Amino acid sequence: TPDRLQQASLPLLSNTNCKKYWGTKIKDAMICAGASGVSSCMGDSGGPLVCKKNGAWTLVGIVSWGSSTCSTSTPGVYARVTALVNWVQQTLAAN
Amino acid sequence: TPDRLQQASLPLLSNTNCKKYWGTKIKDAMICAGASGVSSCMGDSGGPLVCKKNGAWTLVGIVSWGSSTCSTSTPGVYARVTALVNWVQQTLAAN
Amino acid sequence: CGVPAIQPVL
Amino acid sequence: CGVPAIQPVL
Amino acid sequence: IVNGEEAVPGSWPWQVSLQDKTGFHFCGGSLINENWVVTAAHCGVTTSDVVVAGEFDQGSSSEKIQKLKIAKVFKNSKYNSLTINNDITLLKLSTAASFSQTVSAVCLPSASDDFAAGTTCVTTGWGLTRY
Amino acid sequence: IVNGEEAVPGSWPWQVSLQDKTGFHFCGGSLINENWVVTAAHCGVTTSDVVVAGEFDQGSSSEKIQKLKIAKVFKNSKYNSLTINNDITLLKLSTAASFSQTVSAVCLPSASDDFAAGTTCVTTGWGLTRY
Repeated sequence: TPDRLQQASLPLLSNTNCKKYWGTKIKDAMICAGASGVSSCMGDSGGPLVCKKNGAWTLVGIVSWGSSTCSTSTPGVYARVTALVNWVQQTLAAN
Repeated sequence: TPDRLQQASLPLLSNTNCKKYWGTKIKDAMICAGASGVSSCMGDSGGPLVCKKNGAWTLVGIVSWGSSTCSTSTPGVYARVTALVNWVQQTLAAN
Repeated sequence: CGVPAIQPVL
Repeated sequence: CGVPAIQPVL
Repeated sequence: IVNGEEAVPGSWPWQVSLQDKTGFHFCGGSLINENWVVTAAHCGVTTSDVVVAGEFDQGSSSEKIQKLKIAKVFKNSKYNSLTINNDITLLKLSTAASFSQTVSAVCLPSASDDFAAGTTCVTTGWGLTRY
Repeated sequence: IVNGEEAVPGSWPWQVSLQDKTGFHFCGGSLINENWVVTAAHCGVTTSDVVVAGEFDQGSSSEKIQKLKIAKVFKNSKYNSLTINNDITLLKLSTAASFSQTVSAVCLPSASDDFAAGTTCVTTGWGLTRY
């Protein structure tokens, strides 16, 4: 793994189109991005997928799984945060 | 997943031979078995790989990873317990 | 250890 | 949230 | 297990089921004694998870199962999540397992013990049977 | 990250590093506030793990990093380890993070918020750069 922090831009894809690579592995709570010449790889899991909206960065995806090779032509799979935020808001309010 | 417990016999393989499928993914603390018409699959992880020795069953492997399809012609990868037992014996004695 | 009361049937 | 003190350089 | 057979109920007394609070079976484990369970580090067991012993049919309500609480999770610190190497985690139970006819311990081998390639062993569990 | 670029140090203030007691970087995370970190459930975080904030160069000794203890692990109970669906885990820190110029929070979106396919976003981390 590199010792300095790395970054990359990558476009978001629709689940539909994503299923062309992955198929049924893609679930409603998953969001694909990438297949653009970059890719998240091992050790990136749990990290951020952010999108600037209204001037601030907002977490849209959490680094999940993908290509076993980190191929830059396959889309990465990230947890879709929009479908999990009601759980985070409930978890924070309880504890 | 099935609701009743399932079992299967499967032969052990050498790491060398195992590398023919997996290559470098195989580590010294891994042990392959299978490629015999059966395979461990998703949800089997963490479970037992036992071998009868001197009349009793002994844990030789822990269900780890393998084929993304659970192909019965690829060998499964299990944690090699023989290489991790000094850690278990140290963990039990401390706590 | 390793000697179950109900013998596995393989 | 989302507005870092050190602006990311993309 | 793809291509397995149904076990004799209670024949693999050390086999346990890791369930989350939803009651969903997500990993298997083995009892090494009445206070310790060995599983896979990658299973990601937490103390909100529960260990079920002496179970055979997971859709049965008349089985006398033991649901045990998890006190602590010891993931081997040599575990490599990048390669999944050293994929072992121990679980310290809060409540001792009650060893019965259907609840027992597996033996641990010797660091020196030799398992020859070609030897036939057995694996068990409640993993998918088809993909 | 394969094909990424080195970030500007401190430009992704919410980015954290999950290390085991060996000091090995095994997962990334994001700070949502000073007491909560969001990561992947599959990372299998335990309370023996540590969250490192404000770090850029992991081989540097002169950085003023914050090593934070983990009080508790909340894995979403809808998490499916068979499919890796709902792969989110929250971590409650024992010790509040000290928000600085290099330590801040990411915003959470609305369950309703829309991220159109084709939009360009950014991901970060200390994952492999080559395979």
